[PDB]
Amino acid sequence: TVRVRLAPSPTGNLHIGTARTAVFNWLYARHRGGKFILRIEDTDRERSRPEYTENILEGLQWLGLTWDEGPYFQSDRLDLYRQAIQTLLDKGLAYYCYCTPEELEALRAEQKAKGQAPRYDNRHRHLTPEEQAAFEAAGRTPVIRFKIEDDRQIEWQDLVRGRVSWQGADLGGDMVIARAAPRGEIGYPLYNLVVVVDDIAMGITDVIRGEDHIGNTPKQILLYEALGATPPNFAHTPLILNSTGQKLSKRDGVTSISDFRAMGYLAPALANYMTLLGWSPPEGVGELFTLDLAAKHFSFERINKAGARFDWDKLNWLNRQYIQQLEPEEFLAELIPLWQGAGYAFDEERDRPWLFDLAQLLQPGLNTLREAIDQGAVFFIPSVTFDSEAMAQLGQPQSATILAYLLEHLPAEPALTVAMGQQLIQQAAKAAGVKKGATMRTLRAALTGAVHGPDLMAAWQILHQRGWDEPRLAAALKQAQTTS
Ligand SMILES: N[C@@H](CCC(=O)O)C(=O)O
Repeated sequence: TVRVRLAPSPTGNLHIGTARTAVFNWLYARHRGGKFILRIEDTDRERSRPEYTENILEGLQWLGLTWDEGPYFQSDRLDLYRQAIQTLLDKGLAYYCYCTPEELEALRAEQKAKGQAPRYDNRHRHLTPEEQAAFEAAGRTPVIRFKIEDDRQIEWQDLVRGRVSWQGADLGGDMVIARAAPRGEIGYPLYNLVVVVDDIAMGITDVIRGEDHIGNTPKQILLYEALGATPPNFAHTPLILNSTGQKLSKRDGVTSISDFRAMGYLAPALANYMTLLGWSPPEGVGELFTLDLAAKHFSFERINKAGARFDWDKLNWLNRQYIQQLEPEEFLAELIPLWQGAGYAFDEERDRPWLFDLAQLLQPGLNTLREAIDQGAVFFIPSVTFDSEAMAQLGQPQSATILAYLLEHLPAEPALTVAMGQQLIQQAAKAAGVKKGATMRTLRAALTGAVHGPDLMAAWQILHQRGWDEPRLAAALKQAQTTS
């Protein structure tokens, strides 16, 4: 049974990168009929707080990225890391390093000057009780380093990358596995230690990771061996790239799942999208798929082996498709607080029939749910200001005649049929001596303040239910007349 896991640190909100990894995990586990484990790497850090854990779970659930196990919290497991490290010290596979950061910096500078590989020189591997005690009496307290063999050939068959090969000397020397603490105490366990201890304990069969952390892989492989475990398979995916081709920056633009959600993007659209960022679907599947369908066909072979540029136009293309999948009643419900938030005056209960009609109208051409604000303005703001084209349209010689006909022949009854509407345009045109196009264009100007926009008959139907076509036609007629 395949076992995979998401291991986010709640140091910030759920970002697209992490969620993308979660998608690949959920997709791979589901494909292989395995388990998806969620592990929260909650650290003593200033950054780690319960509001980011909250945001992580919320976003995963919302994206439909259901875990089968957890969340298992790192902070409950502290002693397991302590045990693992103590086992390493006892075995002499780890040791106390008393080398200060100022000492490391001088080493590193002396390395650059000499054209030597940048690394810790393993200077404290074999310290004498006397040497340790000298450091301690000067008030030093040691970190704990895990021994890495310089000449060790580390290799793995990566599920995305292929054979990946590292020398032991390429890992930067004996790595710190625990932060400073006095001898007899063990400090805060570092990432590479924690992840192997937990991956071994959680029985993880396959680790899915961003390629930006590929260098931890040979380090972790050595920890598994030292702890007597066989490492799992690794799959290193390329990161999501910019709109142009550099790193997607957390400090530049929108990356968090909660922000995309806030913007009017739907969960299934986000899911479908993140998948498309790196995974190209097989012939016959297409670009519009659920997670359940993506699971039937998911494989690491088909992962685009370089960065997927993030494209707003494609996210929008998908979101439009999901918005259209929304039931008219659910869809309207999504819109109401949006319109409410804009300060638009209406009553959910009283104004329902045309509100619904407005939803029906606006649905087919929204890229985000937020687009219903500006696209609804003409139906919620009473007065219309005429644009440069509307003003020139009403300035046409027969505009007054058209409008006055329309105004005089509007039905009192609340529902305007498409039949009654076409009758009116046809008859207003006949009165003015003009073609239907110019008539509609004059009606458009009157009702919207523009010469182009949403389906006119439907816009008029909506505005008629409000009783708003009547004062608008009157305002346009008065406008036509001021030119005359
Ligand atoms: N947070 C990193 C490393 C955690 C891990 O999967 O071990 C990533 O997923 O790219």
